[PDB]
Amino acid sequence: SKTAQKRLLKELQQLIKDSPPGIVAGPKSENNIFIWDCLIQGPPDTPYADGVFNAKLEFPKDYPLSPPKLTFTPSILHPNIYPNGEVCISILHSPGDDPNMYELAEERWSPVQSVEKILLSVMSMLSEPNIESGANIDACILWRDNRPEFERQVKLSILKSLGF
Repeated sequence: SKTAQKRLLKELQQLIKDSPPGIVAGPKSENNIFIWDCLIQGPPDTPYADGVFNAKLEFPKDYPLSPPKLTFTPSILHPNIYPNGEVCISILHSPGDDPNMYELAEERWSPVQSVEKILLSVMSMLSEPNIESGANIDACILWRDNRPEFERQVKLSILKSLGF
């Protein structure tokens, strides 16, 4: 918990100076560093391009051993996002039982991963859904089968949210 704090401080300090394009994240209080707020803008050529989404990132006491919990406050339409708003991707997961297999490397969560690696994963996620870690059934069979409707659907909500 005190080790997790020394850790979160560097990543935070590092992010603020070399902040990834289209993303701003950080805590509200100088003391509660275990809860961050995010503002992720949809990447360029994705049906999200125009939208801007709010997300909450919650870190456990044993960070970086255990991953944080990313959750888009107002849940959006995506096969890798549960209806409650919780983001499900392999980077936010434990290696498993036999972490030595050639796969894991990049994909699973381990102390070699940064929060930036996560935000970066979230970005390509909005561009490239990973059906292996599908968290929303409908969003999955919609994106898979009738994609034009999916992109139509996702773009309607972005419009609506703009006070339209």
